[PDB]
Amino acid sequence: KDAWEIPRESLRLEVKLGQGCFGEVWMGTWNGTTRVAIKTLKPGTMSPEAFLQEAQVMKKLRHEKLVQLYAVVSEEPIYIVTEYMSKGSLLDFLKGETGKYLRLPQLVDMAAQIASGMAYVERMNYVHRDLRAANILVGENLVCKVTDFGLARLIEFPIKWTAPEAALYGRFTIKSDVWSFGILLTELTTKGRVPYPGMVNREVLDQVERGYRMPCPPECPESLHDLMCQCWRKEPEERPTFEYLQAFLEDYFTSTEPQYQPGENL
Ligand SMILES: COc1cc(Nc2c(C#N)cnc3cc(OCCCN4CCN(C)CC4)c(OC)cc23)c(Cl)cc1Cl
Repeated sequence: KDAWEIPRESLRLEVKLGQGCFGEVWMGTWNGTTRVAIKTLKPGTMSPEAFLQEAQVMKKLRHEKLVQLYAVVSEEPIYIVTEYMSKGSLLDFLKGETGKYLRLPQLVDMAAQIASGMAYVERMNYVHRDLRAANILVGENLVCKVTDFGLARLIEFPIKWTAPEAALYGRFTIKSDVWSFGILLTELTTKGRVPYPGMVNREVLDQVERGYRMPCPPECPESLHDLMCQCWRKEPEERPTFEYLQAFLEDYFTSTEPQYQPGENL
């Protein structure tokens, strides 16, 4: 036990949110004062370690653009508590009612916060391993955060989002992370479409390894799709840092596309 543990009776579960073969996720209150999100366990389903060693990683990380780990409880019902992100994943947010109103500036800006959260991950010497719209959460005012560190390791699998070297040879790096980021940019520019439309896993891996790359999304600026291609370089070390990515996105409409004019969708 560490100073991350709270009583169960501190809490209270209310409205369900998702289910799983891991447990489930609720809106809660904390000590009567704090809307939280609680992630329960189905007591025998996962290890004690397994369900939580994702959140040892969440103790050693702390950034505005990552989701805030609040507390843990470690006898079943076993829980982990976090800040409540009001709009759920970015995937849903992008497919939902509001998605179609989003244009480049809100999208580039969301990519920015994310890049920023990862750029911190980057300098904390870590890799996330499952980066994609659906592991990003949204709050109000278009605030995006990275979460789902359930595979996040210190540097001593969904292939569409995964880097080649990482899928074939288990070579995960912050640079493999950059690869996903680049796919995530295409989610953001398509308003949530699945990568490699009409292609199946083995088709992706085969074509990706042949050097195919997703082409420019409709209405997306070539400068934006170039950045993506930089992220998908066959050579991970030649792939840009997230700190490069963070600043390039933040300064996007001034330094790169000062002449951006809104279109039908973007
Ligand atoms: C607590 O522990 C963990 C929780 C999570 N997942 C979440 C975190 C976190 N973190 C924070 N906030 C969340 C809010 C959610 O729902 C919001 C309501 C959805 N709607 C959108 C549409 N409109 C119209 C109604 C509202 C949600 O379920 C979709 C999951 C959340 C992860 Cl991934 C890992 C750990 Cl360890």
